[PDB]
Formats: sequence, C-alpha cells, structure tokens
Amino acid sequence: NDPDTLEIYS
Amino acid sequence: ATQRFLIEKFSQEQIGENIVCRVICTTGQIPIRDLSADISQVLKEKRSIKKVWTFGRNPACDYHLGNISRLSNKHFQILLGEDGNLLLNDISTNGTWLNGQKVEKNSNQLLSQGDEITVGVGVESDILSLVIFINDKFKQCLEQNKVDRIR
Repeated sequence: NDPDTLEIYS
Repeated sequence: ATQRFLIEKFSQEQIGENIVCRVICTTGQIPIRDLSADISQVLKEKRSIKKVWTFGRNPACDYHLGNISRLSNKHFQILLGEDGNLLLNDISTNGTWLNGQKVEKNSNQLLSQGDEITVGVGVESDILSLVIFINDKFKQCLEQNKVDRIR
C-alpha cells in the first residue's frame, strides 16, 4: 500500500 | 431482430468514438490503451490544453502500467490541444525518453507519428518502451472544426 520511486543503484 | 443485433456489434466494433491517440507497449508489458477527448470541448476551448493523460503505476493515472521501481506514480503525461497536433509531457522521477532522446521533465514536446517513449533509463535491464499511435480520424475533424452531426 505504498509507492516506490528511485534512480538506479550505484 | 433485437438481441441478435447486440451480438453483431460483438464481432464488428465501431472504433473511433472520440479517440485522440492510442498507447501501445512494444516491449510487451502493458496492455494497449486508447486516449480520447471530446471534440466539442476541443472546439470550444481556445486556450490551455483540452485534455491530458497521466501515465504511471498509480491506479489514478489515466494510464496504468506495470509496477516498476524505475517508474514513478505518474511517469509521464500526454496533452492534446493548441492549433492541432499533440503534445507529450514527461513527469517521471527517473526521466522520460523519446526515441532514445531524453526530453526535459514536465516539458511539452511536439507529438510524432507512431512516436515512442522510453522509460526507466539508468539500468540496461530496467528500461520500458511505449509507442503512441495517432488516429487520422481525430485530425480530420480538427481540420474541419465544424459541427453538423449528433454524437
């Protein structure tokens, strides 16, 4: 019940 | 005939009710969807955009795609208005791509015939592509911009 925004891992 | 008539429409569906553009996934992930707008509204509205679609993993978004981390709630937005043609707007965190070219977020761009938007850039295995199919029917009416029929 929650979103998830990111920008690749490094 | 009565009930039989309803069945006839089952096989022969009337496409082009008031569709603006169509979204098709080429990478095979999200089911094809059709974007539409009211002609009466477009003809009446002289300023601002007639109608805009929001795409993302959110069920609110006018478009629902696979719940991907690389994508945002509202990954991108499509707007149709102005003196014809269509506009494509990006609203993703990780960025929105057009034919391999990364466009400016929340920026309006001139639509392309059969254009394609790529998303989830950063990881070779985390990119998703989408193709936009624009129907000529919509443009036909816009060219005439004249009302002379009901529905």
